[PDB]
Amino acid sequence: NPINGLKTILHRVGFAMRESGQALERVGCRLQGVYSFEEKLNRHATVLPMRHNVPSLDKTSWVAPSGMVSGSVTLGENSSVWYGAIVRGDFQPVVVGSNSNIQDAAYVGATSEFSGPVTIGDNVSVGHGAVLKGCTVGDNVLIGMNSIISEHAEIQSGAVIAAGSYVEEGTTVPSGEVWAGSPAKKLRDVRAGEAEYLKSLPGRYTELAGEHKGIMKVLKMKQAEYFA
Amino acid sequence: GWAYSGEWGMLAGFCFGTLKNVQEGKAWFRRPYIHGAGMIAGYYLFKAAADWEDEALKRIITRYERKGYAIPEDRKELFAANQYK
Amino acid sequence: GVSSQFFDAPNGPSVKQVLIEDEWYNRQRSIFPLLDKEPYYPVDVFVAPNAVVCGDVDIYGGASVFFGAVLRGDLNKIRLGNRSAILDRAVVHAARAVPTGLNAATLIGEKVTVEPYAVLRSCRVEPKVIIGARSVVCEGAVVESESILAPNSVVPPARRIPSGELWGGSPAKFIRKLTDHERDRVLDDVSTHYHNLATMFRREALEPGTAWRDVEAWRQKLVDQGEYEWINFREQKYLMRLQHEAEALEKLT
Amino acid sequence: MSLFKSSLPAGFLFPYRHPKAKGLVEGTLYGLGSLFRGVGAALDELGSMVQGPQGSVKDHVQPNLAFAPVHRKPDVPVNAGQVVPAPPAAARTLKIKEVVVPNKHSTAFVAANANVLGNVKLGAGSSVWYGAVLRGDVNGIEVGANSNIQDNAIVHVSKYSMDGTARPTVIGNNVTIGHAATVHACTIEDNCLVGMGATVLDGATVKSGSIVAAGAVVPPNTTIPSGQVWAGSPAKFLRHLEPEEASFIGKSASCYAELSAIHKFEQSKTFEEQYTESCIIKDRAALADPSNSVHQMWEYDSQTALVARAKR
Amino acid sequence: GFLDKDSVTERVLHVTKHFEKIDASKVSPAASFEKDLGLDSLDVVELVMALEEEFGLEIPDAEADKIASVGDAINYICSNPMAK
Amino acid sequence: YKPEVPGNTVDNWTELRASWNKERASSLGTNYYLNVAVMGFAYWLNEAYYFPPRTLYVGALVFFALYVRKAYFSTPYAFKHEY
Amino acid sequence: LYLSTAPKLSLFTFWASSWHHDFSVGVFILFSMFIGSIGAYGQPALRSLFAYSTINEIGLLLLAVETAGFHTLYQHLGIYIITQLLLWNLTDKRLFALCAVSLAGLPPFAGFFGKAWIFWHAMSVQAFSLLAAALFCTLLSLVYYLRVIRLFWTAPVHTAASFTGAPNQTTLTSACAVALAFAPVMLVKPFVI
Amino acid sequence: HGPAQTPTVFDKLVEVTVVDMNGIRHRVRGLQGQSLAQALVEYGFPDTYFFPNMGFYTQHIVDAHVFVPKEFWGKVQNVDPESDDGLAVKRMFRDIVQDYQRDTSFFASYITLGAEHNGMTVGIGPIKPWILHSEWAFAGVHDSRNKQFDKPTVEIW
Ligand SMILES: C/C=C/C(=O)SCCNC(=O)CCNC(=O)[C@@H](O)C(C)(C)COP(=O)(O)OP(=O)(O)OC[C@H]1O[C@@H](n2cnc3c(N)ncnc32)[C@H](O)[C@@H]1OP(=O)(O)O
Ligand SMILES: CCCCCCCCCCCC(=O)SCCNC(=O)CCNC(=O)[C@H](O)C(C)(C)COP(=O)(O)O
Repeated sequence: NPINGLKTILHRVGFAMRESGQALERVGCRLQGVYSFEEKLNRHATVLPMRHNVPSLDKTSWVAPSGMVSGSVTLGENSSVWYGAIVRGDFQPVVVGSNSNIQDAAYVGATSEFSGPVTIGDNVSVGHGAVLKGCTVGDNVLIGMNSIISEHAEIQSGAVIAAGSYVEEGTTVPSGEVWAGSPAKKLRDVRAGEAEYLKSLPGRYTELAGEHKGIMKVLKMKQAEYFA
Repeated sequence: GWAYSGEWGMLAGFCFGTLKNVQEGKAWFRRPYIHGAGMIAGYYLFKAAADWEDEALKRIITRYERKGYAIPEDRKELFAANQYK
Repeated sequence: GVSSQFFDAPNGPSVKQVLIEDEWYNRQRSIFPLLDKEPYYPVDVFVAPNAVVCGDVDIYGGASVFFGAVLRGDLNKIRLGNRSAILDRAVVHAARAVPTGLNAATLIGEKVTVEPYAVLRSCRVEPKVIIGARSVVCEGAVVESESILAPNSVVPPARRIPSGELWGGSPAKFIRKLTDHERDRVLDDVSTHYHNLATMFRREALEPGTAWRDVEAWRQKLVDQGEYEWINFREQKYLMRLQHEAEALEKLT
Repeated sequence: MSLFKSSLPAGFLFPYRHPKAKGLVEGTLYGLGSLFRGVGAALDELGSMVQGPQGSVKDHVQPNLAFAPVHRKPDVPVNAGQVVPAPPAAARTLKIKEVVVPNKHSTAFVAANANVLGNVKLGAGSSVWYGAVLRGDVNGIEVGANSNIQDNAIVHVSKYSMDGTARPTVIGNNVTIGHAATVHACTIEDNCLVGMGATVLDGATVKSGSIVAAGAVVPPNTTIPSGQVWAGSPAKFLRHLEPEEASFIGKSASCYAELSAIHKFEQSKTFEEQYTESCIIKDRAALADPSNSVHQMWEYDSQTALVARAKR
Repeated sequence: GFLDKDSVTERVLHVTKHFEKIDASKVSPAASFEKDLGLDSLDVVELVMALEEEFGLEIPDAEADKIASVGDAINYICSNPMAK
Repeated sequence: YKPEVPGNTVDNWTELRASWNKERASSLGTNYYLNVAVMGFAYWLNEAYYFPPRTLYVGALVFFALYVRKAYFSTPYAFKHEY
Repeated sequence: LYLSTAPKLSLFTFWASSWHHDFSVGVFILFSMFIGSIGAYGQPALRSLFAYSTINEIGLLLLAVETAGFHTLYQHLGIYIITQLLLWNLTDKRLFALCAVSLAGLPPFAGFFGKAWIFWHAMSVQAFSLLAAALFCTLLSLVYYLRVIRLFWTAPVHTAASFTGAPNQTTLTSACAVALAFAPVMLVKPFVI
Repeated sequence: HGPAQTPTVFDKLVEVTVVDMNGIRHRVRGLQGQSLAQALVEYGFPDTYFFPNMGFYTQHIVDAHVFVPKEFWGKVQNVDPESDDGLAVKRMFRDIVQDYQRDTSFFASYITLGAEHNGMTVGIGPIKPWILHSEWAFAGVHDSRNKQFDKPTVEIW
């Protein structure tokens, strides 16, 4: 891809100009006698591009400040990445649908050498502390807390993965079924009263993401009062 | 002296900067101002070496002719020349 | 209760202690010492900005600490081998003692990869080992060389995984033997792949970056208003030590 | 009062920021520095423009989420955190009158990169460690005195559940919550231990003096009685408590009190103190040479690297 | 096993022989200092000091307090890595 | 497959220990005697550079054949109590 | 580092400037070359390896002195001094292999050129026996320079970072002296005369 | 394969009693396949007890002078005295031990711990002053509290 070749040349030239400028600014600081540049503050980035691969975030999506997205990440409409969650697409890309939630300190990524891209559908609940490596998740699926979904596994639409389960590599989970266990296996079908709570789950997270985004805006304005 | 000594000095400066990065654990393109300073120093160092080439040839022919070794005029141009070979 | 002031710290007592609720920006260091226990690391290490490496930790060669991972060497020593990868938000801790009577330090050999959300505490991991995701290896346990632990596995305290095999489950049982090509090449392949990803991150990092400009702008505004306090920290540490010695002497007699 | 308390130059006393320039030479250097800073920031911005869309992402300091507010809800009662008045900028911009911040005791330790939000109460001598998530947003989170939530552990509550019950999370006294443990809408009584990597689900009760083992999954609405150890996925009965493990629980709580003290001491130092300490470390390593020419005249203080007295 | 179990035994008997309060024929290769030979603590300390003089060692107070028999003394000398 | 070490472990380790139960001398005596030998008697070789090459080559081979190696050197005289 | 560079330059310049003798130094050439090569082959400590290899190099410089032709002496001494400046200031151990290939006289690097003009001028005035001994000791020297390469090139890389400032403080000089792979273009010409 | 025992660390544990040069007995635990010098280092013994293995390509291995009883003489690994490893052991005996040598003198890296060493009692032997380079030497007196285990690297240079 020669387009990527031109982008590579431009990114490397701009990076060299940035290094030269920051170094000259540090020389200026040393001449002034001010050593604020030496502070070992937290250099965490909520959005982390990988050369010319920038995450594509919708204007109604939200990523928490302790969360992060890296590389080729697509977040759809009203989709949320919560506190401490890590979504990594610097090796292979990540695609997240609309109204889907990646809950607190969850890992979604495609970083193994033979992993395909991660594809998460619409209205998907990814629970606390779940690890997702190179999988495909269909629409209206709850990923339970502290669960592992392996490479090339297919979580079809309407299925429930229980908490603490481990779905093996290349495992197809059918529609409308509940699977549990560390050698994860079919337990039962999804019941109707269960499916009502499954339908009502992602909208709550949408409104919770709205409230938390507003509070983070308040925090940013409080921070901006100090230096501006 | 040699015609392409400055270009050789610039390649030497680039390799110098790359090695100074590799020793300190950085990628090859990091700190390009170090590469630029190394290129300037390498260019002027190898141009000075190429000047010493002509100077050494001139000293040899001058000393040899003062001692009594008479060199024919077809061969004196091999020495008393700022040849840009 | 334990006081939060230390007069026998190597660099002296803390003159000014800041409450955490009074902080207006995040000041979490990624590499920092705990009294006299300083981390040791090479020139080509990758430490992620939201990872924490504290205390008595030795890092070698081409090892990497990925995003949100914790290596806390406060009760004992932790060693990370050459080209060993600690992936995203895995925890490595160490106890003061183990039931087996051996050294309680967590020792991780070269070419060892530790998958996301795994926990290692006072265990011995020999070279070329894959620890799976959501796995716990407890106090005093031993994982032998060229072995693989399946994801979501528990290794109970003072237990052993034999060399050359794949183990998994809670508690961990025998699954299968690794092939000879798996022991020869695949473990090194996984470690090399994660080192390459860490190198990709290391190439693009601008350290220290430019986030300090705002904090310096706030400090410049304070110097403009005349509210910036200049503290002689060396002299205050000296005077606090002298007062501590006088207070200690004026109670024994 | 070291030995030269009235003759040291201001640059040596204040290495983080030198005082105001006086003479012609210092002012010329300051002006050159401001020019260099301007040209350097300009070249940085131009390089970010030439670079492409990746240059639009800028380096910014992160908010302090160790002490963070949530929305005060009318249906949610505030029993763990405290309702504090909103900032006036937030009120005049995006319609906030009251927020909920945590109730944090003065002896508790919170990691600078932890996330403690909203309706959370932290008891005396308790600790929340690096990367822990305590999100009290739809209900309350209570942590007792001398309790520790270890690294990368997740604590969360429910308001809406499958069976329509709003459940807080209550953690008793002298409780150890293991590394990467998941605590979700449940009750942990006094002097209990939850193993590292374990999961306790909604509405489960761990009675006093019990242990949940490492990697265990506690199913919802399960009661683990006193003096029992449970393990597995799903967790069943394994053993009764040993005589020594009950004292081991208290030993673990006391050990994390002692550890949280040292970590709070290191964490709560200012930038100026840290920079002064780095200059002191540099001087100490320069003084470690026994052939240093000052060793024959001056004796140096060990902790600050100042001249204490004349040796001869 | 740092030294043999015969020559050390006869050397032990040789230094046990010159004690005025002991019987030169009652001494056996496996006896006791208290029930058999009839010695209090100070006599035991004196015998251990004689053994230390013959083998060129240093036996601390706790180790010499644990020694209560001829066989115990022989085993302690044999287990010692600095014996002569 | 790995080859077997020849011999017995006790006998081999006694062979490894032999003739080293002795305090090593300082090197000052060897160095001073070498410098005295060169500074006093190396002028005896001044006319040797003009001698025929067969003589010089045979003399070099003779010096190589009668040379005793300094490393791992031992004498039986180190452990006897009379000549 | 100080002892292997500066006094040898000072004393050889005095020898070039104001010294004549009516004698020979050939037996000391033989002693230095054979003793240095065999000693560096036999000594496992690295400090003794480099001491004996230095004795071998001073034997080569004495062969350059004995056959006259001080131009080859000065060229080899300069290349040796630059290698010494690289050797004693190394923190990355991979460049220890460049010192090894450039002290073994391997062709494209500058040590080859420094040895090879000494060999050329020795063959020009027909100093055959000393030259043959020098060639045998050059064949022996390669074995322990290969031992150096085995030790420090075919090994995993570990270089500790600085903690108390001064971060890898002599990378400039060591990286500048490693560019003895670019000096051979000027060395092949009639340069040092 | 059946209901047989899960592997424990206690199955591979080897216990050795070590008497240091002050006469104090120590309990040293190790694992099968680990050398004795490694178990001595990990126990926490001071750095003055250890010295480089003086062979080519093995100076990064630390070694100690131990006294081994006659019952365990045949469980030390065999070294050919004509090989290069034999000359390494001869150099170590020539330079480090000298006149502290006894008939029970061995070197701890040549002892590989197995079940046959379980209950074996060894003692640490004295050594003479030595130097490898400026950053690794021994002046002759065992007055230092620095453990060998706390050194991050073993440096041949
Ligand atoms: C950083 C702070 C640390 C702390 O202070 S505590 C937090 C972390 N601590 C922990 O690791 C808690 C868990 N540790 C323990 O293992 C313990 O508490 C666990 C106590 C119940 C038991 O650990 P033990 O070392 O006492 O092992 P047991 O003798 O009780 O094992 C009996 C049995 O249970 C099984 N067992 C034992 N432990 C576990 C586990 N963990 N999971 C599943 N199954 C297990 C095991 O299979 C055993 O059977 P077999 O191996 O088949 O013979
Ligand atoms: C240079 C010469 C200077 C010497 C000066 C030093 C002289 C110090 C002498 C004074 C110290 C004493 O008597 S100390 C007083 C010793 N008497 C007591 O303590 C009362 C209890 N009786 C015992 O202890 C007996 O020894 C016994 C019943 C045998 C216990 O049997 P064992 O033994 O089995 O235990």
